Order: sequence, then structure tokens, then C-alpha cells
Amino acid sequence: LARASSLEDLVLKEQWAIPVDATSPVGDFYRLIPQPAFQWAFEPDVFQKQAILHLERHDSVFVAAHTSAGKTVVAEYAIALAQKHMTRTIYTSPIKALSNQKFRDFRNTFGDVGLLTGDVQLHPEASCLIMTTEILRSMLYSGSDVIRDLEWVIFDEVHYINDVERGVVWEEVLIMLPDHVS
Amino acid sequence: DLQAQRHPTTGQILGYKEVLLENTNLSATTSLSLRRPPGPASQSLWGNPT
Amino acid sequence: TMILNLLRVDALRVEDMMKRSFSEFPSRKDSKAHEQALAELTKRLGALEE
Amino acid sequence: SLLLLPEYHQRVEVLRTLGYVDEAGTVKLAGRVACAMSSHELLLTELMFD
Amino acid sequence: LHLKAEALIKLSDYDSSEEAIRTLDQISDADNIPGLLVLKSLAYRNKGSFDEAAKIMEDLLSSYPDLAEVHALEALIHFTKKDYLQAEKCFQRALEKDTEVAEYHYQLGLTYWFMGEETRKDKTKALTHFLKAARLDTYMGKVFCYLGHYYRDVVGDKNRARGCYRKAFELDDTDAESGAAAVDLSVELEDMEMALAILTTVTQKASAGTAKWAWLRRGLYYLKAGQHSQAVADLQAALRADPKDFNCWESLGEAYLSRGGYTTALKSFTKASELNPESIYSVFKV
Repeated sequence: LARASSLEDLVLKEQWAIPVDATSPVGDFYRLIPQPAFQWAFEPDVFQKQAILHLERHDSVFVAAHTSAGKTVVAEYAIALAQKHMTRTIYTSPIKALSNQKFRDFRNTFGDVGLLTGDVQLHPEASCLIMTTEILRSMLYSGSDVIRDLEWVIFDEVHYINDVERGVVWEEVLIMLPDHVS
Repeated sequence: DLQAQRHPTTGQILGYKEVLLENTNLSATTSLSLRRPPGPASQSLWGNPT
Repeated sequence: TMILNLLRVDALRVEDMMKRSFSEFPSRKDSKAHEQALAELTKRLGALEE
Repeated sequence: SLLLLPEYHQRVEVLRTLGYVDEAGTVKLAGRVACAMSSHELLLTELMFD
Repeated sequence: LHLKAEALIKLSDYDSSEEAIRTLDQISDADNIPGLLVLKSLAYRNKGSFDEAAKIMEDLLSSYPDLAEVHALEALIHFTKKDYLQAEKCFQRALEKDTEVAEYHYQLGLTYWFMGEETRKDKTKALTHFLKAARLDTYMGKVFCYLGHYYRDVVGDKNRARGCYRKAFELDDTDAESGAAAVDLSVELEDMEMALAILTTVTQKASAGTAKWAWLRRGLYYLKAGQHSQAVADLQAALRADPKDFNCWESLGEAYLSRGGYTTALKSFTKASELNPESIYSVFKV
């Protein structure tokens, strides 16, 4: 073609730590993210809306709230995302007695949640293994072949670093985590 | 390994062609990267020297 | 235990972990600025006549 | 510059005076036993070997 | 009252199936007035359902098409030809082209003739010259982009075919055919960093899902190179778009298996094989 060619061609031609404002920004939580991975029995307030907005893009939030029931909305949205992507997530709490009622409530809320302690090994095949940091520090020094599958490490009560006899565990752990683990 | 082939567009397995592996001579007790063979077998999760 | 689990591995040195520790954060905060200042003042030292 | 470097050296020396680390820092068998231990690693492995 | 009635008629013509046909009936009642030669156009809206509404559309067309219905009669004959085989189209095309002398109104008969000819006929002069007149009659809004897309289907100077795929998707954006064809033919040609720009632009305007065709291609482009992190993120977004396409699941499984993960690759491959159990590769990989 000669004339059609012309008749077509004429038409064809550093900071490293971002202090996000607590209260102002979020106005549109449902225009984007219209299919949330978890549905509550109430309305998530502003800061949990921002924390979920940043958990969608695989960032690394540092939530700092008052009440213990306000943090676990994030702490279980991250596990709903972990089960949606087929990946695995490790929830680590410092107190040995605190990581039992969390096991029960996370097994009641959704599916499979394994628990690991000094002797108990309930379901070491689930996707929400619940651990004491002294065990994660012990399976970071060897491979343990679970670290190949992690997405999130939910350090629960990170204000125990100020302790004098167990604060070295959180810093032996926070260094050895491989790069792909948020 | 007999790796598959893929049509560059609308990928479908045309045929299987043999190629050379590249990350052998790498073991679980002498290298540290996410390419080493998984491990001996189903094994204790932690408390494993070597 | 930390010393043993780091001496055991060859490519990891124990002083690396000490470098990355939080009680060393103030000293090691602007390390890239110290090293770039070192590498860019080595040029300036080469100037004066003998 | 590392504040704790002399203490690392002293720990390595005390380790090497017992039979846990060869010269130039290579772990011996007692070291690999005392590595994977919960608490009181020094005392427990010393009790075991004796 | 002319502008609102014309807008209602256009909405009726371009609307959805039978419920939208009822909306078209409501619009016709709202503009139930003289100049009955528009009623036949309403019949075409009924053809958008073609189940007990075409017969009513047939009655409306017979009643309206009285004096000449020149464009309307030709369009109705073309619709009848589409409902039947392409026999009627050959007779209708000559009369319509001889009667309505235009370039853009001729482009409507040109698109009907190209839809009839695209099945079997070579049509180097019946539809291709009709498509040439439609290309010289390139309209402002959504009236000649699809003609250029349908003219460049599989052959006939691929190099301009990429150009009119890129134009047919750049002007009209909601469709997910012209853009995919353009990027696919681009990756068939040597140049690569131009497809990436198109994919980036489409991805940026992706609101929430519903852009699987872009996410998937760019994810594969990141997987062919050793950049597994971005590929994994892209494919996860694509899977969120629509969680049933097994191609997405299989490719994501390969993405996980390229880097360390072994039981997540296993889980994804198992899920991929669970639906569409015909694929041998997924079962073998599991």
C-alpha cells in the first residue's frame, strides 16, 4: 500500500525513616483496596487504616499505640495477607505465658496456627508459627529451612529491649534476618 | 535437567531441551545463599550445628 | 554462644555484628559521609610541593 | 573504635584456654557441643566431658 | 428538545443487554414523538439482547422504515445478515455503498462489511478498501479505532499493524485487546524498552485490579531477567485482579521456585492444578 500508509501515518503522528502523620492523610480507604483480606466486626480507625494501607504494598510499619486490642488488628491483617499469598508468617512474643491465649485466638479466628516452645511443637507445618524470640534466635543461626518462606515477622512487644537480661536477643534477631523478610 | 521450552508469545511448552545446571557443588553445610540444596531430609527445626 | 555460632561460620566475623549493634548507632550513623570525606581528602593531601 | 573489642578478645582467650577453640579461631568438638546448648553452656559441657 | 433525545438514543444504542434494552424502551417512551425514522435505531438497541426483543425490534423496524430509512434500512438489513449467514451482506453492501456516498457513514457499512468479510473472504476491495475509507474517515470518538484494530488482525504489514494497535488502545482505553496485541507484537519485534513504557503507563492508571493483562506481562518481563522480587510483587497484584486464571498461578509458582521457596511453590502449583486439571505440567512440577 502507498496511500493508506500515509493516511495511517499522518493520524498516528536519604531519609530511611518516614514519619507518616497519624491523623490527617487518609480519606479514601475503599476506593483503592476494595477487597480487604480481612473483615472485622467494627470500623477500623484512622491509624489502623494507614497501617493497612502500608501493609498492602509490602512496607515495614512501626505501629506505636496504647491499647493492646488496637495493635492486633494490624497483627492479624498481616496474617490474612500471609494466608492469601500462600506464604508463611512468624509471630513472636516475649512472654511464655502470653503466647498461649494468642495461639487459641488465632486458631479460632482463622485456619492453621502452629505453636512452638521449648517442648511443645503443635503443628510445625502451619502458616502462623507462634514463637518465643529465644527460639527464633536459635533457628536463625542454622538454616532451619523455614526462613526460605517468610513474609512478615511480627515483633509483638518491642519495648522489652530496655530489659537488661533479654535485650540482646532482639538485637541478635534483628540483624540476622535475611533481606526478603519484612 | 531437561528444562522446558516456552513460545515467546502466549507461552506454551513446545518441547523439552536439556541444559546444564549451574549451582551444583554447593551444599547446605558449606555455603550460605538461597541456592543450596534444601537439607538432609525432614529434620529437627533448630538445634543443628554444622 | 554468640561467639561460637559466629566463629563456626567462615564468611561472618564477630566484629560485623558489633558494628551493626544499636549501642554503636551514634558512632556509626554517618559512616558513608566519613568514608567519602576520607576518599575526597586523600586527593587534597597530594597537592603541596616538595 | 568498637567499645567491646577487648572483651571479645578476652572471651576468645578464655575459650581457648579450655579446649574449645584451636589457634586462629577454628571450633573444636567441645565447641560444637557447647554451641547448641540452652543455658550454662560452659559448665554443662565441662561437666559432660569430665 | 433535541440534544437530550439524541443523547438518550446514543446511550440506548451503546448500552448493555436486555435490561438496558428496557432502558432504551424507557428512553424511547420519554422521546415518543414525531420523526419516527429514529424508531428503527431503537430496534438495533433491542438487538443488543436478541431474545424476544428482536421480534419486537422487527415490528418496530417494519413500522418505522416506511419512506426511505436510507441509513436505517441498510443498517437493519446488515443486522439481519449478521443474524443469518453472510449471504444477505453481499447484496446489502453494494446498494448501501452506492446509495450513501460518504466516508464516515460509509465507515459504518465498512465495519459491517468487514465483519461479514473477516470470516472467509479475502476482500482486497470490498472490506479492505472499505476499511481504507474508514481509515481516511478516522473519527474523533470511538467510531474508527475499532476499524483500524479489526483491519490489522493477524497479517498485512505487521509494522503499521503495531501502529494502529497502539493508536486504537491509546485513544480508547477501557478495552484490553488493542494494547495487549500492540505489546505482544512489539515483543515479537526486536525493540523491548518501548513495550515496558506502555506497560508502566497502563499499570499507573490501574485503580483496583481489573488490569491483569498488564501486570502479568510486566511480571513475566521481570522474571525472564533475574529480578525475582519485582516479578513476585507484580504477579501477586495480577492474581488479586482475578483469582482464577491458572496462567497467573503457574507463573507465580515458577517465580517462587526460582528463588529459595519450596513449599510455597508447591502450594501455588497445587492450587494451579486444582483448577484446569488438564495441564500436565502443573502436576509434574508438583
